[PDB]
Amino acid sequence: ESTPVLTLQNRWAYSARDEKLAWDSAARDEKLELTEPAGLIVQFIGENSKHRSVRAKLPIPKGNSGIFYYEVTISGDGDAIYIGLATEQMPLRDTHVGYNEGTYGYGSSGKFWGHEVGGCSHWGNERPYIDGQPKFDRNNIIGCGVNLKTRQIIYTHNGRPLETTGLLVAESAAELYPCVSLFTSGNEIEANFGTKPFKFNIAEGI
Amino acid sequence: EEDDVVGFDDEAQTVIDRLLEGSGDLEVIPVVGMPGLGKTTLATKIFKHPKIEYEFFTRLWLYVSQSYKTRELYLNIISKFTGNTKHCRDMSEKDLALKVQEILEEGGKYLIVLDDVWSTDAWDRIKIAFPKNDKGNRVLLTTRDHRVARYCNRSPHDLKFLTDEESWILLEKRAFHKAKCLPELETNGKSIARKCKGLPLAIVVIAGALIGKSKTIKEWEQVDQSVGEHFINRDQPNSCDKLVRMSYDVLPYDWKACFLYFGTFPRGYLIPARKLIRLWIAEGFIQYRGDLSPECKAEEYLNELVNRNLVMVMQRTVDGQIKTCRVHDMLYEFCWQEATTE
Ligand SMILES: Nc1ncnc2c1ncn2[C@@H]1O[C@H](COP(=O)(O)OP(=O)(O)O)[C@@H](O)[C@H]1O
Repeated sequence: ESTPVLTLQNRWAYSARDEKLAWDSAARDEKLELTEPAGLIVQFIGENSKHRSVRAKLPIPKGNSGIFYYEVTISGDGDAIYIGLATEQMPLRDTHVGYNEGTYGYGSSGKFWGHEVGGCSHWGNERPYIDGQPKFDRNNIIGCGVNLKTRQIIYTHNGRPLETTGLLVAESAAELYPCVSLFTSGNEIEANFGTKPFKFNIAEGI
Repeated sequence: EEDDVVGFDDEAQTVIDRLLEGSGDLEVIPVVGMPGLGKTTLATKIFKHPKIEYEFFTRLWLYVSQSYKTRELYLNIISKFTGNTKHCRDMSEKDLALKVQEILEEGGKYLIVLDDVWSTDAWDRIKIAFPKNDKGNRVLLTTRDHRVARYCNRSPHDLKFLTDEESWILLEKRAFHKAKCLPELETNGKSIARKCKGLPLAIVVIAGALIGKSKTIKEWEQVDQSVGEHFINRDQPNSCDKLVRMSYDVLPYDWKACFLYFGTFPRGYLIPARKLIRLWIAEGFIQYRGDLSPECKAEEYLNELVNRNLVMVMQRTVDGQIKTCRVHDMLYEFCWQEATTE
């Protein structure tokens, strides 16, 4: 459980089906720009601000061994952002990770989403959230991951691990993919899947 | 204002997709969700959508109140298409229905909006007017009963809530009428928006209260504090009365009476504004104080109750004045309950 299971060659990517339905809608103004061939930097280039999500190419490892983990550095305004793990079915518009069902997320507003634990707050579809978590803005380095053995979700803020005791990811047959949801124009992020050193020391943390 | 519609774009898209998909047979599309979740709002968004105007040229909107009768529905349809209900005023319900069926068989690919469908009984009765002329016809349905939806379609559309962020943007846009929120109120305002949990109606109501409250930090936090986290109770969301009361208590006494007067009409009733003006004058709520003539003072009160959002604008005239108005069925609960106490 303490050995990291890296998806080093993982990158932000819309799938063939995501692009199919994304170009089924004739609106271009609703897209994020990807800094290829790296595809680790994403920029919200829309005029009007709305929830827009992008997912990684590869899903999480499905083993009972080691840790899945990635980090995201925030540039731009850094506000109205949600980082976490989404299903492939998750809409990339008008929803954020964690808000969407079967997904779990950490919001810039300071909320963990999708974690039904005793004493949590219920939102819209009585969607379980846990409020009062650290907010994040520009220049912060946020980690999201899952201990594959205990199934406990892992969040880190600028390399500091956060309270996630009892926050489990469901062991479904469906694959979960790294996902980030931006809102405001000018928001920029850069993803770290292990290509650069993590600020959270996995070796000295798990 | 179409400008004020927030975050329902992919919702509209996914609904338009299901409208465009399907066979030539008549296909019925139910949108479901609790009162105030914005079903009627989304229905209007899709109805006015360019690509829906493109596919379905024959378009019509019908508000099927819980208190609606089938004879009236057929007569409403006939009046819309032909403008001559003379001969149909004494026609039997079947003769009316067959007459509509004729218009629809001659009419092309058509889209019918039925707003606030209350029962499957009503649906099955209404359906008699629609031919299965296999022209790819569609019927858009809004309802508050999940059973009603699932009877029409096994896979109905559950209308989403708003995100914290979407909640804030709607609140700001309604509370400040296109102007931006002052930074000092931002934290309290966002807290307030959050406690709405992403319910459009709750957000719009409280905007009306805040408009009426001074734009001071202390007044907004009073509000934020008084709005407990779980005020919208799943047992009675119809008991958002406390959210309404907060907006209500801010109203001058003159407007309180006018507002509660809505309790004197039937639930969900489509009220012609000019008719209401004259009646408000009759009941003596419009005090001729100063220069203001009673008609101008009545329309000001009306415009103001619309500014407070508590009354919903249903139609505008060519003048840009209010043609017909409605108070939401959840607001009627308050008007009915409070007006039996006062
Ligand atoms: N996407 C939206 N953006 C802004 N306001 C909205 C939105 N959806 C709904 N509303 C507001 O919600 C209020 C109540 O919605 P309504 O359609 O009457 O509820 P329902 O039909 O679900 O009973 C309306 O006054 C409308 O302005």
